[PDB]
Amino acid sequence: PSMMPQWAYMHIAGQDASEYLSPGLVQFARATDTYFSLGNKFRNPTVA
Amino acid sequence: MMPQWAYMHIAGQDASEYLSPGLVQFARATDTYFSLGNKFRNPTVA
Amino acid sequence: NFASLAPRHGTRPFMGTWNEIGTSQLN
Amino acid sequence: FASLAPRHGTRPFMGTWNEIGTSQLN
Amino acid sequence: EDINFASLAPRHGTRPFMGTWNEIGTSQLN
Amino acid sequence: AEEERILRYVQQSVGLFLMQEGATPSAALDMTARNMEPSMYAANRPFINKLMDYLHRAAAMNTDYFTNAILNPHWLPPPGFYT
Amino acid sequence: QTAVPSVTQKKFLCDRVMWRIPFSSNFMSMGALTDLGQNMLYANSAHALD
Repeated sequence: PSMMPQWAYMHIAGQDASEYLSPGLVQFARATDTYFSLGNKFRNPTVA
Repeated sequence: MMPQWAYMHIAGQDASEYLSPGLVQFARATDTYFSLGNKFRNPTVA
Repeated sequence: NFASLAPRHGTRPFMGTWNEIGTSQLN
Repeated sequence: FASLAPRHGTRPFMGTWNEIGTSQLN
Repeated sequence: EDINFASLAPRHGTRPFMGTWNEIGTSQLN
Repeated sequence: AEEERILRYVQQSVGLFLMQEGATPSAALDMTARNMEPSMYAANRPFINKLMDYLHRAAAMNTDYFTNAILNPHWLPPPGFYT
Repeated sequence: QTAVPSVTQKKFLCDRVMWRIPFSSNFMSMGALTDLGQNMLYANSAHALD
C-alpha cells in the first residue's frame, strides 16, 4: 500500500540515507569524516 | 472466492457444458469401447 | 462427423446418454 | 560545500557521497 | 507493445545498486 | 467527476462478468473495456488503461480484498494509484 | 592384528552459533527486508504459526 507509508517514515524501506537527509548535512558529514563521523547515526533501507 | 471455484470446477459448470462442443460428440460416440467419462469433473452444489 | 465411430444398432448409431460425469467423494 | 575538512595540499581531502549507514544481525 | 525490460538489481535505497565491472577471470599462477 | 463515473461502471462491469462467468481477471477487464460508450472511452482512454492495470494487479495481490473493493461503492483509489 | 570388530559413531559440536533459518525465498541474504517480507505485506492477511 504505497510502500506502507510508515516503513518509509521509519526507513525500513524507501529512500537511502544519503538521499532523504537534506543535501548540506550529508555534505557536512562528508567533509568532517576523518574526525567526528556521523555515518552510524542515520540508517538506510536494504530492500531485496 | 468464485473465480478459483469456477477454474477448478468446484462449482459452476458440469463437464457437459464447459467442454468444447466437438469433444462432447467424441466422448458420446466412443463410450462403448473407449470411455472418457471419468476424466472430467461435474460440480454438484447444494 | 464423429457419429462414424459409434457402434450401429441398425440404421442409427448407438449414441446419447449424456453421462459424461464424475462425482466421487466420501460426502 | 562546507570545506572544513583536512587538505591534501589543495583540493580538500575526500568524501564519498554515499556512505551514511546500515547493518543488522542478518 | 515494445517495452524495454531492464534488470532488477537488489536495491540499497532508491538506487538499484548495480555494481562495478568485475567480469575478471584472470588467475595466472605466474 | 467524469472519471469517477467510469470507475463505477468498471466496478460493476467486472463484478457482473465474474458473476455470470467467473473468467480470468484479464478476460474480465477485456470484456469491460469493449462495452463502454465510445465518447467515454475516447475521452478518458489514458485513464482507463491505467485503471485496468491497477485493478489487475490489485486482484493479483489478493482477490478477497479485491472483492471487497468492488463490493464497496464507497471505495476510492488509495493514493499510490496516482503515483 | 588383534583388533576387535567395531561400530562407528559420529557427532559434532557447535557453540556460540545460534542456528538461524532466514525467511527468504532461497535462504539467501539478498537484502535486509527479505523477499517474502514484502509479499506478506501485499497479501495483507493473517497466518498463525506452529
